[PDB]
Amino acid sequence: MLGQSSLVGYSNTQAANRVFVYEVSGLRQTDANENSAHDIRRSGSVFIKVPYARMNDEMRRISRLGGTIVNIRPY
Amino acid sequence: TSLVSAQRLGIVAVDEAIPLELRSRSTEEEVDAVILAVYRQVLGNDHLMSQERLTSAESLLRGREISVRDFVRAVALSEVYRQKFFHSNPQNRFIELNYKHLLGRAPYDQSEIAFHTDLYHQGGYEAEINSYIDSVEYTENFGDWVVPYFRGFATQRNQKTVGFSRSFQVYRGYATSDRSGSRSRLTRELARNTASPVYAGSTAESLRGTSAGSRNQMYRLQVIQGAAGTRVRRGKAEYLVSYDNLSAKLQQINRQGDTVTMISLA
Amino acid sequence: MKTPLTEAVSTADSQGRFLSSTELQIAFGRLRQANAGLQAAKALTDNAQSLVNGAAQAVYNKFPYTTQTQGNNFAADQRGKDKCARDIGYYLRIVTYCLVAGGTGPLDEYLIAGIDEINRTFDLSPSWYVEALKYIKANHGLSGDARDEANSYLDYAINALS
Amino acid sequence: MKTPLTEAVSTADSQGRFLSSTELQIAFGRLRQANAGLQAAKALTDNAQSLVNGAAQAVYNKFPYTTQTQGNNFAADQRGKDKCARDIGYYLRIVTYCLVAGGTGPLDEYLIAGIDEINRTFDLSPSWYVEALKYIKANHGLSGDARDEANSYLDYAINALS
Amino acid sequence: MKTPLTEAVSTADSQGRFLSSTELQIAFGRLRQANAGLQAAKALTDNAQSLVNGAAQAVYNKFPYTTQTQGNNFAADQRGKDKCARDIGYYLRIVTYCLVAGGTGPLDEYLIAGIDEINRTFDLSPSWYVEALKYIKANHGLSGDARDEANSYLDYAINALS
Amino acid sequence: MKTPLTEAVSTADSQGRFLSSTELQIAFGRLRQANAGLQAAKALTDNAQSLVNGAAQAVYNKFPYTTQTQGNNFAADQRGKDKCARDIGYYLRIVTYCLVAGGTGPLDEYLIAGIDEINRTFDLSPSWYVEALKYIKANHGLSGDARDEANSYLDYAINALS
Amino acid sequence: MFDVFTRVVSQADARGEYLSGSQLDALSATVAEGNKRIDSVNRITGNASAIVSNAARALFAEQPQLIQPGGNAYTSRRMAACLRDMEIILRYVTYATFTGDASVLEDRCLNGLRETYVALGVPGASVAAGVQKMKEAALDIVNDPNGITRGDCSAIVAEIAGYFDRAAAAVA
Amino acid sequence: MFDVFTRVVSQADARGEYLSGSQLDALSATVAEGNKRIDSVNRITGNASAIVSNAARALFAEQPQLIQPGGNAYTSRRMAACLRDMEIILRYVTYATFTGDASVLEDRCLNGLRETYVALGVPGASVAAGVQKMKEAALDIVNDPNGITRGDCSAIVAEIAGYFDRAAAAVA
Amino acid sequence: MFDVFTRVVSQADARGEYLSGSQLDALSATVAEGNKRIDSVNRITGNASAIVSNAARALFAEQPQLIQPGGNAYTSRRMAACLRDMEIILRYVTYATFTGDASVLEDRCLNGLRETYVALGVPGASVAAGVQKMKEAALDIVNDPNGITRGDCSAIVAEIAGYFDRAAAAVA
Ligand SMILES: *[C@@H](C)[C@H]1/C(=C/c2[nH]c(/C=C3N=C(/C=C4\NC(=O)C(CC)=C4C)C(C)=C\3CCC(=O)O)c(CCC(=O)O)c2C)NC(=O)[C@@H]1C
Ligand SMILES: *[C@H](C)[C@H]1/C(=C/c2[nH]c(/C=C3N=C(/C=C4\NC(=O)C(CC)=C4C)C(C)=C\3CCC(=O)O)c(CCC(=O)O)c2C)NC(=O)[C@@H]1C
Ligand SMILES: *[C@H](C)[C@H]1/C(=C/c2[nH]c(/C=C3N=C(/C=C4\NC(=O)C(CC)=C4C)C(C)=C\3CCC(=O)O)c(CCC(=O)O)c2C)NC(=O)[C@@H]1C
Ligand SMILES: *[C@H](C)[C@H]1/C(=C/c2[nH]c(/C=C3N=C(/C=C4\NC(=O)C(CC)=C4C)C(C)=C\3CCC(=O)O)c(CCC(=O)O)c2C)NC(=O)[C@@H]1C
Ligand SMILES: *[C@H](C)[C@H]1/C(=C/c2[nH]c(/C=C3N=C(/C=C4\NC(=O)C(CC)=C4C)C(C)=C\3CCC(=O)O)c(CCC(=O)O)c2C)NC(=O)[C@@H]1C
Ligand SMILES: *[C@H](C)[C@H]1/C(=C/c2[nH]c(/C=C3N=C(/C=C4\NC(=O)C(CC)=C4C)C(C)=C\3CCC(=O)O)c(CCC(=O)O)c2C)NC(=O)[C@@H]1C
Ligand SMILES: *[C@H](C)[C@H]1/C(=C/c2[nH]c(/C=C3N=C(/C=C4\NC(=O)C(CC)=C4C)C(C)=C\3CCC(=O)O)c(CCC(=O)O)c2C)NC(=O)[C@@H]1C
Ligand SMILES: *[C@H](C)[C@H]1/C(=C/c2[nH]c(/C=C3N=C(/C=C4\NC(=O)C(CC)=C4C)C(C)=C\3CCC(=O)O)c(CCC(=O)O)c2C)NC(=O)[C@@H]1C
Ligand SMILES: *[C@H](C)[C@H]1/C(=C/c2[nH]c(/C=C3N=C(/C=C4\NC(=O)C(CC)=C4C)C(C)=C\3CCC(=O)O)c(CCC(=O)O)c2C)NC(=O)[C@@H]1C
Ligand SMILES: *[C@H](C)[C@H]1/C(=C/c2[nH]c(/C=C3N=C(/C=C4\NC(=O)C(CC)=C4C)C(C)=C\3CCC(=O)O)c(CCC(=O)O)c2C)NC(=O)[C@@H]1C
Ligand SMILES: *[C@H](C)[C@H]1/C(=C/c2[nH]c(/C=C3N=C(/C=C4\NC(=O)C(CC)=C4C)C(C)=C\3CCC(=O)O)c(CCC(=O)O)c2C)NC(=O)[C@@H]1C
Ligand SMILES: *[C@H](C)[C@H]1/C(=C/c2[nH]c(/C=C3N=C(/C=C4\NC(=O)C(CC)=C4C)C(C)=C\3CCC(=O)O)c(CCC(=O)O)c2C)NC(=O)[C@@H]1C
Repeated sequence: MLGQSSLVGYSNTQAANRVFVYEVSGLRQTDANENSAHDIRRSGSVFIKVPYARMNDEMRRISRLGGTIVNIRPY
Repeated sequence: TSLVSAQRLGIVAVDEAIPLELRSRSTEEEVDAVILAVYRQVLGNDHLMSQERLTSAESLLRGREISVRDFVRAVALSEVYRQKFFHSNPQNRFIELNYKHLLGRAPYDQSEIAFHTDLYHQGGYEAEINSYIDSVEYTENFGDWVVPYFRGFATQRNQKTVGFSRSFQVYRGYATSDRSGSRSRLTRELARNTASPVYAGSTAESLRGTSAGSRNQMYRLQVIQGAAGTRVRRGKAEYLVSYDNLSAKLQQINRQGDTVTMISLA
Repeated sequence: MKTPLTEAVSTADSQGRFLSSTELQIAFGRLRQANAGLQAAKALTDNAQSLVNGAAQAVYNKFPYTTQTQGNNFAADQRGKDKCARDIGYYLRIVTYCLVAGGTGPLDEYLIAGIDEINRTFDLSPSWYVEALKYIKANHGLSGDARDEANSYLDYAINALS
Repeated sequence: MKTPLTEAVSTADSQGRFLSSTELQIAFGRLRQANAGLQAAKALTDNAQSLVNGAAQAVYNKFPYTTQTQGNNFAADQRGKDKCARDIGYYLRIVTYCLVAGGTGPLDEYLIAGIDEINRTFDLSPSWYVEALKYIKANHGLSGDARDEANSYLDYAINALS
Repeated sequence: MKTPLTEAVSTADSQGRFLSSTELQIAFGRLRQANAGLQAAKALTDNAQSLVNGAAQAVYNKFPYTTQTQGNNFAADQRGKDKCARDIGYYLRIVTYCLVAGGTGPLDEYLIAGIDEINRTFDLSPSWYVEALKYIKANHGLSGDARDEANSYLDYAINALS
Repeated sequence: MKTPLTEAVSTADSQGRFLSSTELQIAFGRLRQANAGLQAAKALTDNAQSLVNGAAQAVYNKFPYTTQTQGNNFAADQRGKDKCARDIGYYLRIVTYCLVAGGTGPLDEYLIAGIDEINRTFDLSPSWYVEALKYIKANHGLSGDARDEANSYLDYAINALS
Repeated sequence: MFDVFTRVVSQADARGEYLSGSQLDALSATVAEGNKRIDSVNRITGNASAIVSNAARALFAEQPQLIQPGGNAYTSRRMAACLRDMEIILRYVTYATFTGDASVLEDRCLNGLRETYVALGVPGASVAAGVQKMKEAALDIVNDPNGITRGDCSAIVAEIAGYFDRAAAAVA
Repeated sequence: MFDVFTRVVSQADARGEYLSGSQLDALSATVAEGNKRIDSVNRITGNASAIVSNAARALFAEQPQLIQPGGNAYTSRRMAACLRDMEIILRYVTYATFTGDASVLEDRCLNGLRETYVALGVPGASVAAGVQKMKEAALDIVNDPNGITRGDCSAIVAEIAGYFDRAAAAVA
Repeated sequence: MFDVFTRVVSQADARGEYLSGSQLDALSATVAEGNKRIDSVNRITGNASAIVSNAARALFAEQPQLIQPGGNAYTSRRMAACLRDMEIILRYVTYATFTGDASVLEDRCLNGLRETYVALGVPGASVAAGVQKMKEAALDIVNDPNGITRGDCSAIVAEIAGYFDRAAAAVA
């Protein structure tokens, strides 16, 4: 489980030096992503590594696209 | 666009470009191509030295530790990106470079300049850069796995028409890069919500005949003029002059207090 | 936290680089400043109670209405005074942390980030804390490098507040 | 450029921040180092011609084939020897620039970036230049902080070439 | 791997398209080339040992210093010679793989990517391997389509090394 | 547009590489196919009017309602019939372009991209054009590689329409 | 992904020796079969819309609960998604036939498909039934003797049948 | 950006010769001036909010038309952008003071600011007046004699004054 | 990230108490070792390529199975990846030596490396052995009394030894 070196921004906030793994399921075609140029490849459990400072953004992104955050684990 | 306008505008390669998606179980050469595409487009087609390569970021991309979007973000936040696009550039030029590199388009509004300026002033370079990559626009166009590509030459949803025209001010050709501190070409255009005529590829050239001088070269002078003589009919003016009359035309424009916006070979 | 040593490492890691002579010079500068910072922190924490009490009293004198009008955000009652003295102690303690660390990192980490929306939420004027920090500046009695570094951190808090 | 002052301002500007005590300590380390760095640069400058000739001869001694086999990439003829002496002079001159600037920034921008493509295209062995740098490091006749800073730049180039 | 069939499918899949006459012509070109490529791989395999020893000996002749200079990267002792023959055997074997696959895919997958880091780290000059590949191209003794395809892979490896 | 030669070059260019044996085999496949494609285009060109008229007549026979229902999208009057013969001629002419080019690139660039919303906005049934293409498939009288390539373009259009 | 040649190349490189004469002769036999491989790919591609549409129609005639309201193929979006899925599976089966290896089919099509359908509630058994119907239509199109140079195409048909069964087994 | 050292280095590299003795002594003289340079940077930084607010207050006092409705500093966002511009100019002046070179101020702040202002209608002359207010406010702060070791800071004061004037000239 | 100062700061802030005299004295002792710490970082950095390359060659001298075909270090890309990893571990050890705290090496390089190496099939024991070889080379170079003001560097060498053991234990 690597990634924290590049995921955590170069800002030296101790709060920001924390990454978390999101497990997302059911990434469906919804009205929110009708004009998505790319196509969904997997609707099962996908793992997204999110730094602390972007956890606000990512979960919103997951929630607009119908994905279900089933688990969140410290990295 | 179609071929007939594409050759004239010099955007044939952009039109025929295919989005590059890192699929699951990709081989080594696919990751190599994806890394190369990200370096080409995020760093604005510079000759990237091997010593400037992000060895750890591309290792995480290779080993499936991070997504293409994360690798794009790592390149955008890297000191290499800072050096060639941020530390020696004005803020407005810097964010149009961000729009070109990260979203593949030109800025649409002066409010987008007002945004990312306050955001820089409050939250630093990192928050300002993360605004583009975490934006709704980045998610529907590129997602987590598609290398960003230039989209300003094609009709997008929730797009202003000026974007297409302004695209030619930020994309100067296939063999061009964003390397030289330079000021934005879109400053006055964005601030006053205007559009500039597109002079790209073969669009800039005009007929010469016998009117051009000794060396058969015409120059187009786009100027902003007011009444300082004869009546001025338009605020914007375009002058086509030969090389032999270029200095004289420039000097009489200067003594009338007219502001020269652009000079191009026609 | 933002400190000379960690910022040097973070920017070297951003470039995938070993620590060159530039980072070594940053560490040398940190070493030059470190003894004064440690001596300033010790001196500040010795009479921290007197400094906090005097700073709280200075705020009360500069802003008498804080001790008079009723309200959750005012120090009219003992609860408000205890909350106020605890806040001044928070400011002074994090300043000593900044002196120890060698940068404004503890202030940014623990105090500065989010202070304005705390002040807006709880209707605390930043001018109160500015007066407290001004008293701490005027009565710490430090000299030389220790005085300059402690005042830089105190002025950083003041500039962030105002 | 990788120099402490530009580094400090780059970090602050990227953060959109004023120069805090962290940046001041960076300047203090730069100031503590600069005179030794400047006189190392002058010591290297005054002995530059002899150092380059001696470094060139050491490379020719360790790799005798470079002075015998014909080829554009070798120093068999006087043209190749001039190219070799010019290259070693380039290494020494940008090293003095590093000492003046207080960091590896001159080496990165002028010499390190893209040197691998150069040595591959014109089939120049980087080991030759490593030997030249080792001679310069062993014969610059510096001491103390001057030696330490100069050796760091020379070893930075050595590590870059290998 | 960079083979014609996989590239055709890759470009078809990137557009989400079925295989059309363009991809069918790619396979037809692959079929035209495959038998010549296959006896070439067979001929190279049948003469692999003599070619590898001859290429190694050619490198030792063109660069005598590698035969008698002490060092881990040189072939002065048997250890370094074995390593050299093993490297040349790697080159020849992957070239046969390229002939079988019909593209530079095996060379890219197994040898080309990361070769310059290896050469820099272990101080091995690519000129040695260029001469070995030159010997292979001059003495493998193929003709026609087999020779042209084999020469293309050997020249591809030579160009990557230089 | 999509041809074996152009796609080979674009794939190589996106990877920043020279054309290797893979692209050479692609060109060889193009050469093997090209003579048959050219004479198939010649045969379709010579018989263009009979093929266009017979296909148009066949569409009218299988869809008689198009010949007596009034409307802009139908061929009840001469103007509708003129548009229909021109449309089928467009299909046949672009198919000859594909045979010349060696790929569906002419079909994609000139006809296929945007064909569906044209049929939707002008209320043109794609089944009409499918029957026209089926007549051309059954009556072109080509053989061998010519028949195979030409039919691949025709039913590529059929698949895009259906 | 691998093709028929790169598969044995990768196996040989991991083992660390040259391709044996038997492997080279086997690949030559593959080259001999290559013309029939290209013809099969072309025949399936030329009837791609017909294969997908006819198989979908058969899959909805029997098993009508898919297209009944509340079924997984009900509504235009889900029905279009179902048709796109059948076309995608057929397209990757042609890819595997073209390459001679199933790696493209496994890695780029079937990887995570079962988990995707379990998470969407797509009845993967019904998808497998539709894939079998596509298989039988594709096989009788490939084995169509008229209008083509007669020959034994049993081996290429078996390879295509194996790819179809592999897709059906992955989704089921 | 360049600092006081890298500026000499870049010129020398372009000329392709070592720094002469005189250039080395000039840089050494800059080094001996370093503590006062750091003190001036620290003093302007420590009073930066006061500098910006007092200069802005004085500027709006003598130019009531900036804050008059319809004026360019009217509305909260424009006024906040105005205060941000003052703070930005002051910050790059401190950066220029710290580096001993004006490149960071020129490249990041002043390059394009004039025509940005002209395009947007921000009165550059009023910006110049505000910068001039920060000028003397910061020069009194840098030259304040109490609580510091005594010495001649006239050269540093002249350099900081030059940065402020360069900014004032660029915006107008 | 933490350095030697911010680590005790974080502990003190969590307890909400000022640093005691003993903690400040320990930090003062750290400052007294600062020159030696900078020397150790400088010496490892100036010999980074030699340490990594010699250790890798020794690591392939014994345990030959890594570089035989089919081995993990076989092929150029995987050899380059192995060499890269040795340099990365060494680089983060120098970061830890520089900061005086092990947070940078653990958070950015060590945490999650064992599972990553297991998923790739990278032998954790062999890469731990390479780290042990890098340990021995770096400690000899740091403990080199030639060309340096001779002194007692036992404390900084023990810290470096601890960082190398931390790297080896986290990767195995
Ligand atoms: C164990 C690490 C070894 C060791 C070290 C040691 N060093 C010093 C003192 C100094 N070392 C430096 C270092 C540098 N000066 C520079 O300009 C640079 C480049 C940026 C470096 C790395 C300095 C400034 C000093 C202080 C002055 C001096 O030269 O003495 C000591 C002395 C005690 C002290 O810590 O100050 C020691 C012990 N000595 C050994 O024997 C080990 C092999
Ligand atoms: C039809 C009446 C005439 C015509 C049209 C035509 N337009 C284009 C191309 C473009 N049209 C636009 C316009 C917009 N894009 C937007 O997002 C918006 C809404 C805000 C507008 C108004 C743009 C930007 C383009 C170029 C990019 C793109 O094509 O997507 C074409 C194609 C030109 C080509 O060569 O491809 C055509 C044909 N042409 C006629 O002859 C009619 C008179
Ligand atoms: C060499 C014969 C001469 C020379 C060359 C030189 N070029 C640049 C910089 C660039 N070169 C290009 C060109 C391309 N990039 C592409 O992607 C394409 C393919 C479509 C082309 C043709 C570009 C865009 C640049 C911009 C910078 C970049 O890094 O990409 C330089 C560098 C200049 C500088 O570093 O400032 C140089 C030196 N210079 C000579 O003196 C020779 C005559
Ligand atoms: C004293 C200067 C004036 C004053 C004080 C006062 N403060 C509060 C409440 C809070 N103070 C804080 C501040 C901090 N908490 C932290 O964690 C830190 C950073 C480490 C700081 C600086 C917070 C968050 C609050 C609200 C939550 C809490 O009560 O702990 C109060 C109470 C206000 C209320 O609504 O309860 C008061 C009275 N008030 C005065 O009149 C003094 C002049
Ligand atoms: C010039 C505008 C004014 C002035 C300055 C001045 N300062 C010094 C000397 C020092 N100043 C410092 C500064 C700091 N020490 C710290 O710890 C920090 C905070 C982190 C700072 C900013 C230092 C280290 C010195 C040297 C030691 C000493 O204090 O003597 C001088 C003396 C000459 C010198 O260059 O050292 C001067 C002249 N003096 C004035 O009168 C001006 C108003
Ligand atoms: C000397 C140690 C050995 C040697 C030298 C040699 N070098 C070249 C050619 C070039 N050297 C460079 C290097 C640089 N140019 C720069 O601008 C810098 C950075 C400041 C460096 C390090 C370059 C670019 C070239 C090629 C272009 C040129 O001709 O200058 C040659 C000639 C190669 C050729 O084919 O002409 C030689 C001979 N040769 C030896 O045998 C020594 C052991
Ligand atoms: C022979 C032409 C010259 C020579 C050879 C030599 N090579 C090494 C060491 C290595 N060679 C490689 C190369 C590869 N490994 C691979 O897996 C592949 C791709 C399939 C290649 C091309 C590598 C990685 C090494 C280092 C690791 C290892 O020991 O295997 C050496 C020994 C170097 C050392 O330090 O011991 C030698 C001697 N030497 C000559 O003098 C010849 C002219
Ligand atoms: C014939 C099979 C049936 C038929 C034909 C018919 N077509 C139109 C109108 C158009 N046809 C096209 C098609 C193309 N234009 C192109 O540029 C190309 C690609 C090169 C194609 C395939 C278009 C765009 C139109 C609309 C514009 C135009 O009129 O040209 C009509 C008239 C529809 C109308 O409203 O004008 C008709 C009648 N009609 C039948 O009944 C046949 C069965
Ligand atoms: C049709 C035979 C059956 C059926 C299908 C059905 N599928 C989906 C949704 C998805 N199918 C996929 C699969 C893929 N997408 C790809 O790009 C590839 C290549 C890797 C494959 C194999 C995916 C990812 C989805 C979800 C996202 C998307 O739709 O793009 C649906 C829609 C489910 C929903 O609720 O939207 C349906 C209906 N359903 C049946 O009843 C048939 C048996
Ligand atoms: C097998 C399932 C069926 C079959 C096939 C078959 N085909 C051939 C031979 C050829 N087929 C082609 C194909 C094409 N030529 C083109 O131009 C195109 C478009 C790009 C295609 C698809 C070619 C070139 C040949 C060779 C020449 C010829 O026309 O014969 C054979 C003969 C053996 C061989 O391997 O070549 C066979 C057996 N025949 C059946 O009966 C099956 C139903
Ligand atoms: C205040 C003293 C005067 C004033 C200011 C004012 N400025 C703007 C707008 C901008 N200012 C800048 C300048 C910068 N932004 C940066 O990030 C940098 C540093 C790298 C600089 C130098 C820019 C780019 C803008 C435009 C974008 C933005 O809106 O932020 C405004 C707003 C103008 C408008 O809203 O149209 C104002 C008000 N105005 C006065 O009247 C004072 C004299
Ligand atoms: C060398 C001593 C041993 C060895 C190494 C080896 N590692 C990989 C692959 C990876 N290593 C990493 C680790 C990191 N990448 C980073 O950026 C950092 C810092 C955050 C670390 C610690 C990763 C992420 C990978 C995967 C990506 C990649 O492959 O580059 C390989 C290659 C494995 C493969 O190609 O499948 C190898 C060979 N192998 C040995 O045998 C030695 C014991």
